[PDB]
Amino acid sequence: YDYTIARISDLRMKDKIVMTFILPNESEPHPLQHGVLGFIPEYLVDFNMIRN
Amino acid sequence: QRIGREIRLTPRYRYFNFLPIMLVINVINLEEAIAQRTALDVNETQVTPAS
Repeated sequence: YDYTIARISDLRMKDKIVMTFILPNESEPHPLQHGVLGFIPEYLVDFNMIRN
Repeated sequence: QRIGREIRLTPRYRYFNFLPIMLVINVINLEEAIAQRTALDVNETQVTPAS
């Protein structure tokens, strides 16, 4: 069995362990990965505005 | 309080007229004459006792 260790200092995981099955060979959506993060690249806009 | 790019077009023109001469013709019942048996409006000319 093969494992990958992850860490976050975030608080709600204080002494909390979660574990599940993931696949490290596919980058594409498939019914066999725990979750997929659909990401749209994002850009900013800068302009001058009047408000009240 | 919302911003959006706009294209403004404000024309300024006026039609000036000089010549005080104009000729107009009005035609009516163009439909009917083609549609109807419009024939010679012959002028029977008053040769019998009426004159």
